Amino acid sequence: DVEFDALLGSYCNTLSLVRFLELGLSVACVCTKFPELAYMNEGRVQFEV
Amino acid sequence: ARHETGGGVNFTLTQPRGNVDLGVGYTAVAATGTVRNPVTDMGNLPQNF
Amino acid sequence: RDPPGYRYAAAILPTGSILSTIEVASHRRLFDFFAAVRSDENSLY
Amino acid sequence: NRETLDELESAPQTTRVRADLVAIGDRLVFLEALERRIYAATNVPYP
Repeated sequence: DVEFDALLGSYCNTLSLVRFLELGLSVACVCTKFPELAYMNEGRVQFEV
Repeated sequence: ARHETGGGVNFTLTQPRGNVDLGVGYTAVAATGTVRNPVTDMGNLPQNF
Repeated sequence: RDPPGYRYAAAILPTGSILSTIEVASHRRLFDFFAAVRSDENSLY
Repeated sequence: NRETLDELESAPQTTRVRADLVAIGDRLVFLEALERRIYAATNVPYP
C-alpha cells in the first residue's frame, strides 16, 4: 500500500501599501511634516480679511 | 511604548497631529443621495409605562 | 484676549492667503477668536 | 516578505481559435453558447 498527502500549492497576497499622497484626496490639506509637536504647548493662527 | 503582558510583549505607536479649519467660511458641504434601508419598521408597538 | 490677539498682531506679520470671501459674521459661532475691522484700532499701534 | 514563492516557470505555447469577446466595462469577457457546440444530438439536456 502507498497513501500520501499532497500540498498541491501555496498562495499569498500582498498588503497593498497605499500612499496618501498617491490619492485623490491629497488636495484638501496641506499635510506638513513638523516633528516638534511633542515639546509644543499650543499654536495659533490669526487672519486678516 | 511597551506594555509587557503575561501573554507577550507589545509595542504600540502613537503620533501627535494637528488640523485647522483654515477656511473662513463653509468649506465642504455634503448632501443626502439615497435611502438604501428603512432600518426601523415604523410602529405598531405600544408604549408601556 | 492677547494670546488670541497676538495672532492678529501675527496676522499683521502676514504670509497667509485667504482664498474665497464671504461675510465673516455669519460664521461667528465657528472661530475661536474674532476681531472686527472698524477702520482703526487704538490697540494695534 | 517580497517572496517569489507562488509560480513563474515556463511561458507555454499559444494557439489561435474561433471564439467571441465582449467588453462589459473594463473587464473583457468571453461568450460561449454550449448547445450547438457539444450537446448537439447527445440526449443529455443542457445544464
